[PDB]
Amino acid sequence: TTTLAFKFRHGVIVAADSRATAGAYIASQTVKKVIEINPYLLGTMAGGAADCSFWERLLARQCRIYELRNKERISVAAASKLLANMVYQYKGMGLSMGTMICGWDKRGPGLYYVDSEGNRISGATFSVGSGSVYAYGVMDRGYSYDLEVEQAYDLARRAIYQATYRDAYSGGAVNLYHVREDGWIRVSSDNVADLHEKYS
Amino acid sequence: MEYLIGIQGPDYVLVASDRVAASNIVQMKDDHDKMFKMSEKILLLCVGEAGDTVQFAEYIQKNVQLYKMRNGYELSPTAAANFTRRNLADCLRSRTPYHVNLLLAGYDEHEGPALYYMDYLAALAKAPFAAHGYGAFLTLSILDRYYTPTISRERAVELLRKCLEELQKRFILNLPTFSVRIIDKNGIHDLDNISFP
Amino acid sequence: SIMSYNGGAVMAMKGKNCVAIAADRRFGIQAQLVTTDFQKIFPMGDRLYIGLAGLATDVQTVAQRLKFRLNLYELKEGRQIKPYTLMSMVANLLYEKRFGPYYTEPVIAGLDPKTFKPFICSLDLIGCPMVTDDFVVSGTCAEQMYGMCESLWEPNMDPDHLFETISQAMLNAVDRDAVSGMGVIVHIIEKDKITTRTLKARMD
Amino acid sequence: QYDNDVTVWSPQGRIHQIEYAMEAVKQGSATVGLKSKTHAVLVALKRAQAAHQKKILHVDNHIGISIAGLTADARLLCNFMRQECLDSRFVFDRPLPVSRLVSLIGSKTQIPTQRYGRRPYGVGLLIAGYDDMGPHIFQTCPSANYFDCRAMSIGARSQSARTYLERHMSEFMECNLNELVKHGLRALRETLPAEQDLTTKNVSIGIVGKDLEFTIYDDDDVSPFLEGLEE
Amino acid sequence: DRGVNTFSPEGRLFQVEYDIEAIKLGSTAIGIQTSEGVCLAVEKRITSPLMEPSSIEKIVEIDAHIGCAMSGLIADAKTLIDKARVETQNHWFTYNETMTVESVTQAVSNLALQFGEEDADPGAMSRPFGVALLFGGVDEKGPQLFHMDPSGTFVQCDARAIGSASEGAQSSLQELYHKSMTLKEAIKSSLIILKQVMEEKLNATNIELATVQPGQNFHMFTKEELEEVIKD
Amino acid sequence: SYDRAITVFSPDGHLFQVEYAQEAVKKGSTAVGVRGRDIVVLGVEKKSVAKLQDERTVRKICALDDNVCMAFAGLTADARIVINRARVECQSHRLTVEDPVTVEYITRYIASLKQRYTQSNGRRPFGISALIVGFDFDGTPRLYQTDPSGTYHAWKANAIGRGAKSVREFLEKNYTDEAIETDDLTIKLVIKALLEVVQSGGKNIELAVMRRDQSLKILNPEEIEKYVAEIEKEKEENEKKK
Amino acid sequence: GYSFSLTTFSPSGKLVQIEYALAAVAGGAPSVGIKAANGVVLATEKKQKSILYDERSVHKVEPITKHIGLVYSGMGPDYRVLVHRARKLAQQYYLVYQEPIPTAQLVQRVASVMQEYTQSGGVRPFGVSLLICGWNEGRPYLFQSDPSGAYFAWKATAMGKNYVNGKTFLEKRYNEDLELEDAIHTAILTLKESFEGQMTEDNIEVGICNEAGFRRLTPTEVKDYLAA
Amino acid sequence: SRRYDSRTTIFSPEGRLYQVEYAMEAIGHAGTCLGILANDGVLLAAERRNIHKLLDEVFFSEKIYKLNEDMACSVAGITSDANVLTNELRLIAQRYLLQYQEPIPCEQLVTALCDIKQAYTQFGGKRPFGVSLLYIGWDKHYGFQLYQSDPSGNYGGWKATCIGNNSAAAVSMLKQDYKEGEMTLKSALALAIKVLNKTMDVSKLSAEKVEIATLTRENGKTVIRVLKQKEVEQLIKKHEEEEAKA
Amino acid sequence: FSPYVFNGGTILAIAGEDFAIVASDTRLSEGFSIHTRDSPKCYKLTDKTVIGCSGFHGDCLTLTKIIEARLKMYKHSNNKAMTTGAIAAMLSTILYSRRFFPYYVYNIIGGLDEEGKGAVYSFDPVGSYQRDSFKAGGSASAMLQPLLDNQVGFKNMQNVEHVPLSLDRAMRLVKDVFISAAERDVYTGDALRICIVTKEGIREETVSLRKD
Repeated sequence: TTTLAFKFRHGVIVAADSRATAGAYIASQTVKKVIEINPYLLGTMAGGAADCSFWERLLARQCRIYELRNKERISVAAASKLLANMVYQYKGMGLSMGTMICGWDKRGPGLYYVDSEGNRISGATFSVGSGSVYAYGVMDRGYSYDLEVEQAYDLARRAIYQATYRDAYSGGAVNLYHVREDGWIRVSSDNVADLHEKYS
Repeated sequence: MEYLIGIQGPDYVLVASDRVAASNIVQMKDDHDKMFKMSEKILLLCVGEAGDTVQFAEYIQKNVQLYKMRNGYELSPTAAANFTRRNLADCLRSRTPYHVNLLLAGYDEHEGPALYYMDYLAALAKAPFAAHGYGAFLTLSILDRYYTPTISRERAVELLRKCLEELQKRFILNLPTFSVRIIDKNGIHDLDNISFP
Repeated sequence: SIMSYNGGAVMAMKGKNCVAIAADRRFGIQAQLVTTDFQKIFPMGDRLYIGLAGLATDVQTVAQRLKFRLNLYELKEGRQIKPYTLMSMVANLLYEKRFGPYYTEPVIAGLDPKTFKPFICSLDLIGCPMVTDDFVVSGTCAEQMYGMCESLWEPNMDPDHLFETISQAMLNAVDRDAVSGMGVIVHIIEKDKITTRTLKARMD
Repeated sequence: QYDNDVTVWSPQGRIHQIEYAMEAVKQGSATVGLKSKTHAVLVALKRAQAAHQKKILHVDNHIGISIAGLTADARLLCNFMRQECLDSRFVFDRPLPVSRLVSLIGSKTQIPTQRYGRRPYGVGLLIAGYDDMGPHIFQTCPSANYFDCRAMSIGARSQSARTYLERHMSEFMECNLNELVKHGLRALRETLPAEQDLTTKNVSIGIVGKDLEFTIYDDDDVSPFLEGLEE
Repeated sequence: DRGVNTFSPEGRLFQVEYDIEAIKLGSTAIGIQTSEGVCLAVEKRITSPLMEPSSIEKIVEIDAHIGCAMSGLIADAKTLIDKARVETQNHWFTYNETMTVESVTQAVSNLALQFGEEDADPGAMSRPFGVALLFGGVDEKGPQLFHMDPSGTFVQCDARAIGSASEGAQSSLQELYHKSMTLKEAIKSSLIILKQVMEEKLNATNIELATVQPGQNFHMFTKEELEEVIKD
Repeated sequence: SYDRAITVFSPDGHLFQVEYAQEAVKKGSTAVGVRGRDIVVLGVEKKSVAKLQDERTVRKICALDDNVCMAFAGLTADARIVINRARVECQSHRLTVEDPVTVEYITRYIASLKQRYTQSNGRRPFGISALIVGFDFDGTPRLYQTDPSGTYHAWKANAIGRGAKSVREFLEKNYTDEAIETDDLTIKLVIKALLEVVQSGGKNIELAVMRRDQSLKILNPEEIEKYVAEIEKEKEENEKKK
Repeated sequence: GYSFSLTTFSPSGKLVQIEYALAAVAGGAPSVGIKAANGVVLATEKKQKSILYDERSVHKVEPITKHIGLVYSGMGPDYRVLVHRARKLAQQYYLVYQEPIPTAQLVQRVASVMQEYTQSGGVRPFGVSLLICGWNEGRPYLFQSDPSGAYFAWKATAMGKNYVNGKTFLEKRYNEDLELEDAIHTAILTLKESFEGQMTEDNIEVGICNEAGFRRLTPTEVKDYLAA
Repeated sequence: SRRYDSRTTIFSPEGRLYQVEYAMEAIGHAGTCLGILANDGVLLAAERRNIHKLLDEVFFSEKIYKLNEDMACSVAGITSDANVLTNELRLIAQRYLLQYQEPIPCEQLVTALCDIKQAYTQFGGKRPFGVSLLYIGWDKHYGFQLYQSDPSGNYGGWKATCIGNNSAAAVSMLKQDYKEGEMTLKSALALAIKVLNKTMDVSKLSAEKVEIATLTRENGKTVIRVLKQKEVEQLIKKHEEEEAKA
Repeated sequence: FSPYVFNGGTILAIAGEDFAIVASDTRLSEGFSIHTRDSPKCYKLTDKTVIGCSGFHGDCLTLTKIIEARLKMYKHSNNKAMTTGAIAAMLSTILYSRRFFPYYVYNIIGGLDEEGKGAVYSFDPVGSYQRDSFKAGGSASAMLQPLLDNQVGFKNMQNVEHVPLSLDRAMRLVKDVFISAAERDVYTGDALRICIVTKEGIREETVSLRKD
């Protein structure tokens, strides 16, 4: 798995791969790793899929309950706080989870990283999975805050491609999302074999 | 990794820590903050495991702020420290034990400044200076060599810079920038972070 | 082990009409100093002292709970407590946790406020009291003080000889241990006064 | 006063609360059910007052019910029955019979008649089912007493239907399905104030047999059974 | 004295027959359905010219496709509404689809006659809720409206009024209904009914109005989206 | 345990315990609140001063948090309990969510607490009617109210306790935009209002004022007497006008 | 079980069930307790209403430990309860402190129980007021508890049927410097005024608290003393 | 199980509870108690009722108690119910010490009790406690402190108070003869001996139908001392002489 | 002791424009022996949805009973049959319920879409599902999955037409694939059962394989 996310002037961008393995046998190659929690939030899958789906569904339900009760969209900080305080009651059982919560609240964009151990932290560039190490190198050398939209897309795509080239437990297709002040949008879903020729 | 240090003067207190987070090969962050403000003139520096630090610190913070908004005055540091120690030793012998170390630098109007120490087993010593983490090995001696009870302010800052240079010279982990704060009769003050290019 | 995680040593002797108690004042974690002013001797009433050694957190916890119960006892009916009663109370307090216990080894020393008859006692990890007229020892340097107090002690001892006796033994017994030392504190009790002293020790 | 509680026998051995509950069944819309040699039928009235509530339910492929009391407490017994049948199918792999089910339902209802602060269920029930021994019609009252009858009806002014059935008793066991339907519908027709005739927006009918699993008919499928009336 | 689960010599519980008389003191509400959505209108019953009228919430949202109007005791209702919401979400959690209005009303009614002293009463429920609700929403089979009493006997309807003066107004609402009636005529009829039945006046502040027409979600009328129709 | 029905309906709905709890408020101590343009005022009064009492101890204006205040007009033992519960919840909310509370949140919390005790077994309803005030984010001063039944409405100038009827009748005819223009003006209104229920002048007043980021204030009798004399002079001038 | 109090405040502010219980000890087989320097004395009275009854089977003076005594005035059946409770609390105190329990603490705890049976769920107050003697650190102790939970440290008091006429008789005879030989005479003679018919030993029971342990006197001793 | 209950917690038709305002009617027939605070100490006086051939002076005292190193109480109601509130207060103070390792302020200790008897007016079904009290203590924040309490969880601080039989006449005669910040521990005892014989129904005091306690701070430590018969004899004699001066 | 077993029993599924297919072997084994040769692993829930399971047998049986008990509950409480997406969303939760003592079954569901199309859902023993077009879970997954992706997805084939699938072609493909995957795997053989879902209803077939 390789999932990355970063924020800049015109909001946040998320990217992920589409492979799943069971040992050394490729089960499927068309997985959805960018979860659509709500029309204003987004998630991410890494580790166990059942967990990273169940708990995020519960989170979405709680967000909707809050919106109904208080008549105001919830914030990213409180959402990540909820998600962290939910799985902390299952410390030392076998749960594996690594997640990114992204959004835009009254004080601007927001990106938080969460995991099953308990460390919840903000930031501006994040990447997790078995191929995060290869993607950090490409994301750093190329990152900038005063960037355009037509370029961050290519940046994330190239990072994911170069991560799949070396890592064996990651490959398949590349999914990319972009969040804005209004809501998020699905911009593209490419294939690695169709990108290899685009480059050399 | 981790590093906390505290120094006590005649009419002030000086605390410092590192600001870094990592997952076994890579540092995710470089602007962390290991400090917590329990009140206007009390500071808790916690460190240790992953998800226990924030839980414990926020529990303590809530209870102290509640005491304040309930009674009408604040809580003395010599009391907050024993409260922390009691709660931690109690939760040590249950299904959810916490694995953390902490300092509780503070200041008071009657007894003056204070500096304490804990070791995740609920000991609660007290000293005119103290430190945590592996780095403590390469910077405690220095204190014992150059420290005096009537140490002024800038001289304490210089001693701190000395210890940090020693760390960056003999220690393997990077730890390039630190957060430092001071406590005085008027309150808390934040100083320019000690950074090395 | 876990008992020696920090280190400690305490001793107590008996004389003619005055008793004594002594202890070391180091605090550290298994190889390292932190501070040299740690308190191990607590006053449980007047003419009655208690010293604990072992795990520091349990040291403090026991001290606090004992003060709780002792204050409630004193307030219920007004009488300064007797030493044997304190021995039994600590026994109960340590045996209530036979499973999941503490790790302290107490030592009690005091008089009787009706005849000023001296009394000293040593308990164990679970409350096995052992009253001795000679002396009592508790800590990690126990076999270095048994053989030291069995070679100097005598039946009747004046206060000054009692102070000169317990001090040499304690010092020359901790000078052969590495997880105990860095100061010595002595308390001598009398019929109408108490004298507290600190000695000159090596800081190596 | 021996009337305010359910744990106080009267000087003549009468628990007034159970009678006061029974008096709640003689106010609801009437319902009827009779037995044949092969099938079982149930009908109702659905007194609209301009919409009203339904009056028939489904328990399982071979058992159905008709209620004439408090609609809130009836759903409770319905759930009880559904769960009992699900359990019997999960464990033994066999459709639970009718006799044991009615016995269970009777025991479930006796407890609150014997302690403090409770009240008896104020609903009567008509049960229709089919098993190896043929069809079965059962009746249930607030008191934990269940009968086994060839024909019965409950509700207000249900005496006329009872008399009409006692007069037509020796005619079943050979009539066909539609003949049974006509007999039942013309028996129910007497529980009206001689000022209204049965229509499609009032009647609801359920039917069970050895070849069909308790089918219900709504207002739009009852018309086929209305032809053949008189004054 | 007497208990709470005690019957009368008529087959009628006592607390319920007594509570139903409470709704005869509350304000009035009207709910209507048609072939292309429903309509809910309610009254506020102001008392003083110093209360902020924007604080009176009598028409709430259960979900994007369900609504609710309430009369009687506005307090006892706050315990049921939440429940409904919860139920709905749990449905979407396990089945990834929307709950029916019949199901929602049934789940709410199941919580009406849960009260008595025998049980340990962890829920502490000691008496019935004095409220009368009026739901409404789109579903898999067209739009639906329902009515609920404090006894748990929900029944579907086509146009219903509840409240103090919901005795003669129901007649007028019984005359002015045809299956092919549209939404606008229904709204105007409900408004004129409330005018004739209300005492003080008919302003765009003393009313709340809502619709659940298909295609769209629950909607509340603004202060400006109202007066444009009162000019009759 | 105790599982018995304390509050129950009646032949007219008419929950009796609440109708009775509402009578204590009719004899407690008057209180007044006002929501000005950039200030909020609380003028609790009806104090029975004995000259041998520490004014600190019995106050009746309390802070639940730096944003919110409160006043009450009934039994004190229960008010203390309510205020403690509310402080607890304010802190828990500031914990889970990383931002302070809003007036409506804590008001709804208190209302749910009040209503739970009109339905639970073995519990007796509260006997207080509070008067909350606060400063939400982006300013927006807010004044609310509550009853022992569980209701709550947002008011502009409401009064509780004994004599609140006359206070409301006097206030509904004096609160105007042209009358509320400055901080010094909002307060005079409260003093003029309390002068009616007042018994022997300005000897029983515990005025306060909440402004943007002061977090509280209480006035000393000096300015109270100054304002009283100013009101007397204004009354003399108006009488000369008539 | 019922959960609500049956003892409640009256309009005048007084608990009435306590008074109604205090009216029971009025008929309670008069008892007597006297204090001296070398010990304390307790003496009851028996009302065997037949020769068919037995004598060496029923005992009113029951010990608590080796140094504390007991006697009552009122309902017998409600006295063994307190006896058992006290014998339990004494052993608890011993097991904890490894030392016999003093007297005052025992009276405190017993009264705490007698009061806890005053506003609990579905019970009534007891119908007895105890009298308990003891010896501690070289000094006697006499105490008297009530059904309300209040205990006083009395000195030659009396209670029962003719106490108003037994305490005035006991006031004009207490010299305060007596030995443990004539205090017994005084005890006997006091209740001798409240006795109908011929007196004997089988109609009397006695116990003493000297510096050797609480003891009960056999019929031989009572007979020897009954001889003036 | 419903025709034997009084429900014990019910709002009367006028908004008032009955059991509480009844217990307050018996409180007014108990041992007169009085409390004064002076710039250099705090004094607490009380009146006794038992005069017989009793074993007096067996304990520290009959009406005064202790709660910690720096507090005391003077309960003036039913004794049986009061013997448990002292235990509760001691438990509270010891728990506070165990947790914060510092002496407990007095206001906290008063509130934690006024909350224990509030539940007895709302939940349960039990009759409430029927005792009013008078706490004296010293803390480092406000110094000397005297506080009051009432059967329904209601408390308030004062400068000088009296409760029990004839407390109103005392409170009246006391609000005139009390100078603000112009008082000491030498004249406070005099005013106490004055009001006590101006209020008590006996012709005069014999120093045996009275009791007094003083709390002061002497060389850091805090002293709570009761006066011997000789001291009170000298005090009453000096009062007699002062009155003779008129 | 060990509370699990291995029985084998590969499963296969396919979806089409207006039809769905579910195929299974017919045999039960334990170690190196054979218990029986008539034990199908395909079951019918409603008139437009079938399901197959493989792995530990007791868990399979009890899970089928559970599903059948809950469909009736839904029908009773909502007065309507349950769709395919709903059954999948319910199965995810039923599985995750036992996250710390899991089942050991690899489920597959086939049926008709809401309107008229064909739908397939592949699951895991923990409850992670996703909609797919063709899946061959079971023991012989590695033997069939690499084949169905060439003749049905046309991977690694250039200048090839799409020529959408049909009914008889898919049936014959399934037959040939299972006839070939029996000479290499030892847990599979002795018969083959096919269940087909179409606009009309549910039809069944039967074929014979070699007996080892």
